[PDB]
Amino acid sequence: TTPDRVHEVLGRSMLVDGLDIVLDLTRSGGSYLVDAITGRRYLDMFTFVASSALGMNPPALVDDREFHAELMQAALNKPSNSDVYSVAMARFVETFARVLGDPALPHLFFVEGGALAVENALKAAFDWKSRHNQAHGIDPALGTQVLHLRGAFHGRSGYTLSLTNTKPTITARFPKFDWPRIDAPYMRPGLDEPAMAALEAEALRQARAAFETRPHDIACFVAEPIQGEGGDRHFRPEFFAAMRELCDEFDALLIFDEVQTGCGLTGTAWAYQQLDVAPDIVAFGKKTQVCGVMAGRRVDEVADNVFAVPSRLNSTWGGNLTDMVRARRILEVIEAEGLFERAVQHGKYLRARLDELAADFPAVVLDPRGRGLMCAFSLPTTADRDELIRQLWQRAVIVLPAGADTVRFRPPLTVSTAEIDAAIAAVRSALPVVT
Amino acid sequence: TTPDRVHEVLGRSMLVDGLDIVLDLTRSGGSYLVDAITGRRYLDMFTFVASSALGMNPPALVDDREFHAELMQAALNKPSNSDVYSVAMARFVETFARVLGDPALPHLFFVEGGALAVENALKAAFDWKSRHNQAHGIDPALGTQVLHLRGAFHGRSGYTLSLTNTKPTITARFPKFDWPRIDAPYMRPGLDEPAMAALEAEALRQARAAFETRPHDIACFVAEPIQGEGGDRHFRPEFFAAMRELCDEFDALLIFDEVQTGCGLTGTAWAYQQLDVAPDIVAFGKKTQVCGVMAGRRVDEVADNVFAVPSRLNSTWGGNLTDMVRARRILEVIEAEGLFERAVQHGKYLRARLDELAADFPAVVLDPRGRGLMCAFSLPTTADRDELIRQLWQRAVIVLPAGADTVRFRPPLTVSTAEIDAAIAAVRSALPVVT
Ligand SMILES: *Cc1c(COP(=O)(O)O)cnc(C)c1O
Ligand SMILES: *Cc1c(COP(=O)(O)O)cnc(C)c1O
Ligand SMILES: O=C(O)CCC(=O)C(=O)O
Ligand SMILES: O=C(O)CCC(=O)C(=O)O
Repeated sequence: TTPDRVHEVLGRSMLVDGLDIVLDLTRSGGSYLVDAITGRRYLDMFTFVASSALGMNPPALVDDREFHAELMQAALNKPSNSDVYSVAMARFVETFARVLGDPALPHLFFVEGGALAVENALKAAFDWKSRHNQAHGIDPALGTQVLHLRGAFHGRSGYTLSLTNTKPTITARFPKFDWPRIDAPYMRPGLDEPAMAALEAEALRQARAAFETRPHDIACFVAEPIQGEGGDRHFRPEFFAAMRELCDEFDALLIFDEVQTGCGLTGTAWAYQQLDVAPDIVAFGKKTQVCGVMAGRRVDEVADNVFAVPSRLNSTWGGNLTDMVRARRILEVIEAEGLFERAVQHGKYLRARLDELAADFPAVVLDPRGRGLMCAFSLPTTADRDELIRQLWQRAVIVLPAGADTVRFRPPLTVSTAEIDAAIAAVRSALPVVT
Repeated sequence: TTPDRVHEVLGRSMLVDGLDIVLDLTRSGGSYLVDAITGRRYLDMFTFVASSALGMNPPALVDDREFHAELMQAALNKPSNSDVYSVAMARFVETFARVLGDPALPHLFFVEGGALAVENALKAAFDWKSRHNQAHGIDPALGTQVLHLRGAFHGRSGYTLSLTNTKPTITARFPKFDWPRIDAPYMRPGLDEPAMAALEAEALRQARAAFETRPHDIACFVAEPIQGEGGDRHFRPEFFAAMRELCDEFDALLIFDEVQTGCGLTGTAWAYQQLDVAPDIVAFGKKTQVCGVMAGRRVDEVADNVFAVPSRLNSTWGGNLTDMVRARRILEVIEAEGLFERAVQHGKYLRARLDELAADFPAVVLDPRGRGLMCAFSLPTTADRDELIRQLWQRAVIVLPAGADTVRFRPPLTVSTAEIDAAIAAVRSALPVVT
């Protein structure tokens, strides 16, 4: 089976709705994808839905003969790391703790899949709330609901389908728990301090009302620090600092879903580090390759929590050993080359260019915004947005849509300023055509 | 970090409750695990919780220089196969269809994780039932419940936690849907044809009552063809053939969870092929490395089902490309070496030895049973079971417990009769010590 026959072969068994290219695994590299059919190079601001930190075939991985051997050893088999430990696994865990760890959150748990990472964070919270309730003379049957935001995306699994609320296509006709959902008070253009404060106060009012009308039954509040799939919606730190206090007042855990924001994209290991709010639990995935949770803060107040008691959390493999070995090497590159700081600097550059676009096309390029390399802007209508994406595709630049009218940039941490310039030049070329 | 320090390093971040050994990834091979600390060899009847078809480092994979290159190419990166297709992916899909495919079930969907495979089978059914209901003038809000068995294990995720019911530790304090659950009429020793028929009739009665008291609201019946984690409980084909008819009478899909039974263990590609019952959907995982669903039969009667409509099912990666490339090569070995048939023959051998043990130790070795290499026996009490497992561990044989009193054998498809003899010799040695 040959590149030109890939779509045909797959189409016999599956819905074939992805990109028109066929990925060349060997010739792709850095910020460029290679189409195996034409040899055409594509500028990648998409990074496999933001899951690639360094882009394709990074030199530090490709030229490292010792790493090749370690990776091969892992890749040939697939141990259940739940039950059977290895040196490869222990090296990953210690480097994860060194590069991404938070001293307040020492409990680590790994699994395959971002939705399942979020689910295990939820399970930790449900168990914590039931046991905390029990220890304080409250019915242990209480502690089963999850406070969350409108416009949230947390995955497509049994619990996260009750949380995710963006496109109806994701959730329609699937059974759900009736869990309390509040307005998301995100920053929008032309709202000053007082206007924002009033927006947040209303969300906060709705949050308090949920806690007071479902006493002892809300186990946690879950949020994305920046809502990705719902449209790159950013929140003031003040909002989360208030939610942190409300969570403590009502003995509920605060969980951040960093599956999209995490591993350096915003300029720090985690987006929450820049908001100055301490979570009790963090779910991670995508760029980390292996998915999972970090937990601590109030979790440790319940001595028999899911991190302390055998067999409360589990999966067959406990994460993919091949992903752990790759992730270990990627984390070492990040640490050695100062890639968080490179993300801060190139992030400021990308954002400056989007501000320039906004000035040049004030009616069309709306609400330029970003933290580190996680940047976006919006168009007047969804028709304009969809057309801009098509026009960029014709010009060999891959970007992702979000929400009704957003275009998002998800470059690798290793993106150069020339690559950012090429992307911006493509947008400038395409814009007169869309208008 | 050195083998002797692995447990120490991990224990700083996680609950360290697995095996005492440290896996040597290089020196392990075939039916033997090597402890990197001592160099001691362990006879493996555990196969990473039945997820390894060929055992460690199979020669056909290890000596194949071309495969090394293909595997390396896949392992270096982690594409989102949801969006971006490759030759590596298409080769896996076409070989999966050739070796494991069923002409009635042409729709394939892949994901990381066995619980998520089962969940997507459930989502397919919920959508199917709602749309089928709608097409026939029934409220589309109906079609949200799942008929299932007592003693079932389907995973630890949001939907499967409402289905799984073995150890309370798995499910306690996690919110659940109230879905109908019926008695499991499994074969037990000293029940003849008429006695079994009466047991099944009672389960069937309970099934019918569920359908009649929740009209149009049961989307599917899910079962393991042989219950694994609940205790290697086997069912007559007559039971499932009756359930197949009842499912059709009430317009509900029949789903088999073959995550544990699948990929040759019972002597055929799938256990259902030996029961002569046609499912509408099959969930797979473990030995297949990549997890997922095969669907067809009645699913196709609803033209806008989840396999025909974009974005109803999804995950970020759509399965691990490294797992697809490994699985492709493993499937080729199975096909080339006739490993399904080898499983039938060595399965008969293993079962014959368990019958012999039963004869020699009639009060102690209870209910020897099996299909292909999926074999087991039970002990009088759980204390006896736990002790036998410990005694086997001291003798360097790894087996797994199940339920209250079962010991299960999960050898690789490539196990030899001498290896089976060694395992049985260890059990014979340990038994006088347990009594
Ligand atoms: C992608 C995503 C998930 C789901 O991850 P998958 O690997 O596709 O299951 C969860 N939360 C957020 C914020 C996401 O970006
Ligand atoms: C293992 C198992 C699952 C769950 O698989 P994971 O990869 O651990 O999520 C589902 N069903 C059955 C029958 C199982 O054996
Ligand atoms: O739709 C999905 O399942 C993945 C979506 C996602 O993570 C994103 O596009 O930001
Ligand atoms: O407990 C788990 O999560 C995995 C169990 C399983 O699949 C088994 O032991 O048969």
